[PDB]
Amino acid sequence: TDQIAKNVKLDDFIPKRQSNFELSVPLPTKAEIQECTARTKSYIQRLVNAKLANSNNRASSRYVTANLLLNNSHHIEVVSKQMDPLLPRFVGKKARKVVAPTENDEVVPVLHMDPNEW
Amino acid sequence: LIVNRYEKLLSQRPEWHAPWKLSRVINGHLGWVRCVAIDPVDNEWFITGSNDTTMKVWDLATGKLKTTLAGHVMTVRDVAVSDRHPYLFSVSEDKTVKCWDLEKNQIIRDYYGHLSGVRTVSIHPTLDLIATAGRDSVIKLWDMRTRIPVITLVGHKGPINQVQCTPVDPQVVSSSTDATVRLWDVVAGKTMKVLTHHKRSVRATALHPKEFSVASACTDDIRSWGLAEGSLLTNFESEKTGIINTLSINQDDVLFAGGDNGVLSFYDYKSGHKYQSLATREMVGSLEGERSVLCSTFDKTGLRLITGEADKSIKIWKQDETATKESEPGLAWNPNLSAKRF
Amino acid sequence: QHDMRRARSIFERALLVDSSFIPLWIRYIDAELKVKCINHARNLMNRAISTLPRVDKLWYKYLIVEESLNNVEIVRSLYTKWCSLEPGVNAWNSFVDFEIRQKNWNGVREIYSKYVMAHPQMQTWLKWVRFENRHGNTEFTRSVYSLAIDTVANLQNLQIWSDMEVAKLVNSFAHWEAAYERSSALYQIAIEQLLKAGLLDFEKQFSIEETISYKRKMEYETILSDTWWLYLDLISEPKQIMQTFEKAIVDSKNVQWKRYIYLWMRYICYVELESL
Amino acid sequence: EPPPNICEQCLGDEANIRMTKIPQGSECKICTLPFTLYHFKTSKRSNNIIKTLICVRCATQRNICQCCMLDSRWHIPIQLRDHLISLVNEENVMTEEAKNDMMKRFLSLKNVKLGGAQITSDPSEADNIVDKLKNILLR
Amino acid sequence: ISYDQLAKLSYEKTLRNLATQTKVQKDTKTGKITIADDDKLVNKLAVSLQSESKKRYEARKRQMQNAKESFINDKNKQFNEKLSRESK
Amino acid sequence: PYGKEVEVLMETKNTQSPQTPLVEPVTERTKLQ
Amino acid sequence: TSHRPQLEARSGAKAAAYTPTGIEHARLLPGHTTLKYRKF
Ligand SMILES: [Zn+2]
Ligand SMILES: [Zn+2]
Repeated sequence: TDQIAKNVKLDDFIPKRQSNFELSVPLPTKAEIQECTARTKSYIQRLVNAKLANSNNRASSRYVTANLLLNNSHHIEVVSKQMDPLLPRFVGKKARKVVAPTENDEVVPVLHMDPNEW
Repeated sequence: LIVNRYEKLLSQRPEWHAPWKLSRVINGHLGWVRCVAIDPVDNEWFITGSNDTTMKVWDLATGKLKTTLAGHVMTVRDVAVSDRHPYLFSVSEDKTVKCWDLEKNQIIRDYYGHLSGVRTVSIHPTLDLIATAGRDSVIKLWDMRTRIPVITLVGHKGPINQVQCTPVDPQVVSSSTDATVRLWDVVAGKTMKVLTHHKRSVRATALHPKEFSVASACTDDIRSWGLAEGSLLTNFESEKTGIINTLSINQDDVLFAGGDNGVLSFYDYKSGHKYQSLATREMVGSLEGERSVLCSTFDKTGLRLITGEADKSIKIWKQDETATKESEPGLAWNPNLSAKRF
Repeated sequence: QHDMRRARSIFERALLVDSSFIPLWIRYIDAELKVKCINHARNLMNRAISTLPRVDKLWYKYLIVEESLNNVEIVRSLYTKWCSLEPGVNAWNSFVDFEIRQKNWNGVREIYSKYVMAHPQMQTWLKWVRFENRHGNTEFTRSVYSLAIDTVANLQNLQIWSDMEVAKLVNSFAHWEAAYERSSALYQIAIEQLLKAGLLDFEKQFSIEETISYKRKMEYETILSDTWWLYLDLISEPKQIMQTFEKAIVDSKNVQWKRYIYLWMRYICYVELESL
Repeated sequence: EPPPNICEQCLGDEANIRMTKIPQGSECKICTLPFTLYHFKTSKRSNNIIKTLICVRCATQRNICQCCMLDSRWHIPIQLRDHLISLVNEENVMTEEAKNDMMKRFLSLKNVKLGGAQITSDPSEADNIVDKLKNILLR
Repeated sequence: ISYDQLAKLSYEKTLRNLATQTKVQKDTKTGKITIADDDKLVNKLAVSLQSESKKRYEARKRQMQNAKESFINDKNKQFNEKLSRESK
Repeated sequence: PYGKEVEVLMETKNTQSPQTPLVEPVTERTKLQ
Repeated sequence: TSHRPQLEARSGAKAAAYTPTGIEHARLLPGHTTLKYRKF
């Protein structure tokens, strides 16, 4: 019958450096900084190249810096065509207002541990 | 078990720090200083953005003006000088994030895309992007080349007060008025760890410069967070201190905490001990409400401390190199049992 | 309009906007309880607990729903979770009242042991003393008193409670053992000033003149910190009394002068009572 | 950038099939959001061109493919597989299809598998409901 | 007083209301907890919450009924009652 | 006003011409062009 | 009462949910395309 309040513990309430003032929370290593910043630089480079190559500026093509297995059998070559240069390059793109759902995958604890003059 | 925790606190003792007293008052601005930034290499100067829209570049060793950077039209809220670039990113509430090329002292880049007023910058120190967030409850990351909002960061409810960036994930340690210190995944765009231990608006998060931790400050509770997992390290003492505007963390583990009540409170960052509580004197003609310490920073070395207050003044605080552990021991180490803050 | 998935969607979007607003929670819980749907309400209040643990009314309303559903083992689980989260004193008091109206006396000692371990003040110890005193097992009550005095004698260095609460505990122990030798003994050991005053009062409750006189003497010195007091001190004495009188005199512009004169006179009187 | 759901019947009885991706091709025929559209030909000399008509999130919300609009596991219509799940579990599992535009966009962006999509998603509960179908056709 | 104490006192009041009135299974795969809840207890809670809501409803209507300084419409006399309560 | 340990600095005038940079544009190759 | 103060801001979640239209603005034209670096 301990299935109630599965996400709340004292290990969130209790400060960890309380028992030990020496408790080392070390800086990340130089190798970890290099790995994480190379990964995020490649990701930001992906998003900059996507948000520049989807522009109508021809001069956005200069500051920018395919085989697909389906279910079991279909080894598929994916060939993006040459679009017509006069047509809308993204005819599916349209101005629209969208309400995105703010889903709750896991219930987040909100932990507040703790008259006449106002 | 609580009695064991209190006894293990009372077993340990805090570290002594040198007492801070004021050394220099700079009275230049025609408005309130809202954020102070200092160059992370040279220590030749520090720039204080103020409500009279004019950032002023003051001098550490002499206290002189050298230049005035007045490209905004609204109140300059945050100023963040780059570490590996000769830039100066100046969030105001013009809805504009302006880049100041410090080899030219000119505006070069204007980051448009914010939906309301902006409150804070956070230059990611080992990449070429800046983290700007404000009243519109969403952090926009900005590639500094293409001026594009690269990664929106969705999930804070109210206006976002102070954003800090780390070189390793959590690469955006942000905090808002919904009392949440969210740790962000810049790749996934999702909050890895939502820290909901504060009660009111967290106006202040400061990076520890020599360990991977962030101190965050609500009213009368300042809490230190280990960013490796998102764990509480120390709940500071901070009883009846007031509304904390800004924090700043020394290299030598001295934590400033400026209150709206004019009070200062220097904290031993390891132990959570409050040792010194100043009273910032107002100017000779101020109102009593203008004692508040709006913003602060340390020196790169940490031996200085700069505060911009709301009495149109800039005060510099330095340690007593003549006091010892037996001369001025600070306040007493006695954790309080009526509070659960210990 | 009796469509419940719509009203549930509306309350859930309202919780998505501001989840901290408690009347929204209480009305959505009572909404799913008016339609006699308690499994939905138990999912709901488990969400309301895991969201806001430090809010009392969500806990107490879930405890009400499990009271009138008469699922007692659930309420055991609910309070043993809620008391693990170092809650307020009202939470533990409600859990003690729960395991009183569930007449299960062997559990309440463990409940008060963990409530000692959560909130150490002597009023909590005297809640546990009052529980065991109303429910009649004198070996267990003096076990509780002895454990309380052992925790006081082990937490002297902690400054966890005042000496006033130490006086509360030891005076309760003494006035309980009058119902006698133990209490006097505790006070004696306790002496090891305010606590001492308690011993005097207690002896008074149950040789007596000297302690009463001595006890009476203590407030006097306090008060001063006047002539009457000095006189009393003198009476109590002798050299010490004289000294006190002198001090008083010293303590005592025209008004000041008068006071000084009075003090001098007092000193003279003392000397006489006792030339150089 | 998720790869599409196209089942074995739309692509056909070939091993090497060349499809054409257009990023942000058209609005999907469920939620009217744009998506990367994949059009191809079943043979090399097919006269019919076959294109994906729903986006990937609308495909995985119904556990259906993007071209023939039938189930990914079973290759049957959505309404009838929901009817079969209602025959099995004695619970009217229906696919709640939207009709307002904002409701279409809202109902596609959320992370859930609506309708009878969760049963046919993993093969374990798929074969569980399959031998329950065999138990029904024994009765 | 305060919201904590007021929640405590309302809990004590509802236990007094019960004093004037007066298993657990799980599946393997789904893991959802089926609790047997007696129908008399279910609709007794339902009738109790509806009775508390209607009791509060009628007492709030009783406070709505009372009208006895200077006002133009109904919201205005409420605001003037608020200012008269501020005047101590 | 604050003591006689503390510098009090009333300053309204810029003590450096605004055309000069703050961070120096460093160049190792001495261009004599 | 048709004019009102601000309760909360238009959140950037609502701007992150909208799909963009490509409107090449007069100021997002490429300019200052070199990031200057400091000494170390
Ligand atoms: Zn769709
Ligand atoms: Zn198909």
